[PDB]
Amino acid sequence: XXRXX
Amino acid sequence: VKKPHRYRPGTVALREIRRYQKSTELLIRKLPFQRLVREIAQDFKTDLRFQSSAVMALQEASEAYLVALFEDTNLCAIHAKRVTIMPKDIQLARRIRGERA
Amino acid sequence: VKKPHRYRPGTVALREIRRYQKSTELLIRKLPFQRLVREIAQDFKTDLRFQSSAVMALQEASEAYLVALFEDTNLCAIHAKRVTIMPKDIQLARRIRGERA
Amino acid sequence: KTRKESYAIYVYKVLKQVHPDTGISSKAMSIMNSFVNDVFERIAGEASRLAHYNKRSTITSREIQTAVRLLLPGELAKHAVSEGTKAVTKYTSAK
Amino acid sequence: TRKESYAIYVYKVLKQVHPDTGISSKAMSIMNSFVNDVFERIAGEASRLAHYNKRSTITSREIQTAVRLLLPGELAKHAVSEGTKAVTKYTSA
Amino acid sequence: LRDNIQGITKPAIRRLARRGGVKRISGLIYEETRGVLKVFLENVIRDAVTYTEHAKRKTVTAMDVVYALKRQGRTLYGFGG
Amino acid sequence: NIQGITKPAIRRLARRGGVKRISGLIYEETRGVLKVFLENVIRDAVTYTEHAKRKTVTAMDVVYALKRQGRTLYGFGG
Amino acid sequence: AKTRSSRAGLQFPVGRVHRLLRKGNYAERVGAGAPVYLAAVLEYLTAEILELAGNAARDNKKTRIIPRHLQLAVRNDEELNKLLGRVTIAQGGVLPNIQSVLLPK
Amino acid sequence: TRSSRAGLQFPVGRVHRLLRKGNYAERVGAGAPVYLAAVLEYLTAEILELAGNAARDNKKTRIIPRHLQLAVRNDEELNKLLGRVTIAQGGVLPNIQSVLLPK
Repeated sequence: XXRXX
Repeated sequence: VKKPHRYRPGTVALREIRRYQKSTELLIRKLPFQRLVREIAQDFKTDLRFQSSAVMALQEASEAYLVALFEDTNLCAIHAKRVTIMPKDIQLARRIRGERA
Repeated sequence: VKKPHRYRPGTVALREIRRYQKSTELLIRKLPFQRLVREIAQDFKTDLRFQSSAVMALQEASEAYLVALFEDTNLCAIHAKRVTIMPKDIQLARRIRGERA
Repeated sequence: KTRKESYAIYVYKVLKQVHPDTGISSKAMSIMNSFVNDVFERIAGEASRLAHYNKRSTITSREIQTAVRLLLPGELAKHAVSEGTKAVTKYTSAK
Repeated sequence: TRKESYAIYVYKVLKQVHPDTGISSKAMSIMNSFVNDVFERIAGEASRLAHYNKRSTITSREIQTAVRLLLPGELAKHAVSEGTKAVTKYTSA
Repeated sequence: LRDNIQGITKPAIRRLARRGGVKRISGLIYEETRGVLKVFLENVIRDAVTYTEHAKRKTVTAMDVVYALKRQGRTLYGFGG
Repeated sequence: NIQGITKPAIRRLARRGGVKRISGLIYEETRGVLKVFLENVIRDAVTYTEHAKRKTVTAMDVVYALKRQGRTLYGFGG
Repeated sequence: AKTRSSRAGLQFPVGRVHRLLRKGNYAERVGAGAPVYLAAVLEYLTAEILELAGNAARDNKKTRIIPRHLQLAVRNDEELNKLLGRVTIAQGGVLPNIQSVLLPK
Repeated sequence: TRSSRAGLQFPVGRVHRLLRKGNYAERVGAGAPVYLAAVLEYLTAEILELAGNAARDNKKTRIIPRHLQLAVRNDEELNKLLGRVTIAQGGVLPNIQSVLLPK
């Protein structure tokens, strides 16, 4: 899903 | 007491296949496709202008891609011992092509 | 009286699928593939030498390509309501990929 | 003995950044180096094509940014652009 | 302003192949695009070949190898023959 | 602009299928084809608008579309390039 | 020599591909397909080695040949 | 003869090809024979496509080559169709073919 | 150095040299190498984060090509990026079609 950094 | 001249199902389909493989004019209507192109582009940048040539290029590319996809789809439908193309056929064509994951 | 433990057909096939999707070693024996590569090359140029890494790279690329082809072939066979892959499945996969004309 | 260059040390530094207690094998390091070279070539070639299309003789950070936005998918492109802009600003801050 | 193209050269080739045959503007544009595309392909492959061999110059040998890689069998053979003959004629003159 | 994907009517998809050599078309094919077309146009116009923005233009030129298609591996002849 | 690609080896490749049941004729078809693929890749590799005026085909030649066909390979000094 | 094409006996521009090779960022230096070779190859391919396109135009009793004829020429030729396998020709259309199973019996 | 001046681990100097010698354009801007090095470092960091995750799931402290393949193919975006790439000694993701499973 959406990445952290 | 007369009956009209109804062609057997599949005859006019073949006539249309011949007619549309013989010709080259674009099959999608121009204004609806232009409106679709602008609507899709509205999600990437607002107040965009399109050269008429740009919309025509997009239409040619899209129609060619769809025709090739339908050729592959027909090949898969025939592979399944069918004559009718079904959404599963399009999905298999795209999956093998590498487009769909 | 006595009876062997023969697994129902299709079970060892699943066990092998699991075993070979879990591993990474090359599935073609090195030496026969190396001989095949040398024979194919000798058509294009005579008295050719091959770096060991060159043959290894050829084997890796070939095995990866064949595995992807068999994945598409299996998808094609399943599309035909079958479970066995048959040469027409490979032919359809290659035709849709764009490899075979 | 020829002096061959690679990204091994920088890949290792990034790895120790993200996974301090984790090593990497020679084969995996070679794969990572190949990946870095491939991405470098893709982005640089797309930037060169962008500069040529615009009749521009210089590859600037803007060309790299647009090449990245073209090549990488959505979230990857977003985060790569963020990191690139961060690095460029931090660079221009110092001299 | 000046928009360069391959229109005149493709027309010369056409009249040398089919002297009584014309070409439409759209077909002209398609042929020009095709020439540009093949130019880009061959030139890019030659550039890659020069880079791979740590070579700074694109010679006729690089173009020949790029043609051999890019084109299929018979097309590659005939293109190589034409290129070598043209280079030989150029060197003689 | 709202609900313009339905502007790709059923007969238009029928014509495209016929040019593809299709004799019989399932009823569900039209919506699937519309979805596929939307995905393709999204992928192309994204790159076209990226090229337009890089050139600092408000107008998407045919050459931007041609570059986008060439990038995706669908080189198009007849519109420059 | 092409028969050196044995039936069990193609079985293993099919299994790694997720194939449960394999027809009898799949083996000859697979041998033909592999032969075509190797022909293309080795032709490009040998072209690269000839252009470099070398009698040895290096892994880099194979990697470049694969990259040409859109089959980039990692792990051999790409 | 002044023009480099005349020296090479070509219809394509050797000078223009050389200039493009130089202003294309392909390499630091460009050999003297590379433009001649590339111009010859481009001329050969153009003639090869135009021969078949003109044949197709003649088959249609048409004096002028239109994109349809170029498409027919490219797609009916195995090698050329392989060269332009991933190319779309605007207004090209498709090769007329219908799968056998779809025909009546 | 210039990497430290930009807070990067990857070499801005080497990237600048490769951009200049790669025949990409006549001149290379000052921020282009920094931007490109930042992007490359970010992508390697992402790949390595996922690969180390996979190695931990396998109870291994060293990343091997199998872990790189797992990280790339499991992740949608990386797999799309490396779509036409084959990773040596990577294998494939365990995947068996539903119809093939026993009933």
